[PDB]
Amino acid sequence: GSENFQTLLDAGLPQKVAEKLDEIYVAGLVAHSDLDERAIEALKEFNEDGALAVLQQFKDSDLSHVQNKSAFLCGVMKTYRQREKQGTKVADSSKGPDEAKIKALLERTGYTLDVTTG
Repeated sequence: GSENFQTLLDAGLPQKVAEKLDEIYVAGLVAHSDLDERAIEALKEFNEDGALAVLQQFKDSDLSHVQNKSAFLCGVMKTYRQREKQGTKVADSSKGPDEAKIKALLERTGYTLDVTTG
């Protein structure tokens, strides 16, 4: 991993967040200090899902010649909340399809003259 794994654990944030953050600091996706104190502060008070949401998109952001990764990260945190609570803006984003598998239910059969069986 990277040295920045352990700061997160001590800054207030759970392991389950840092486990999904270390990857970013190893992929070549950041320059270790690609963020600023202001982007840290808005990344102390989150819930369990919160940071995971923000870290996800950030791994797939258009970063190739960004000048300020902090602006990007302090952006995405202010949209995902729309699927979390009534505490954000109407911003755009593109997640959570249609579609839903059964996976918990079962079928039936009843051979009789009244039923469209095979």
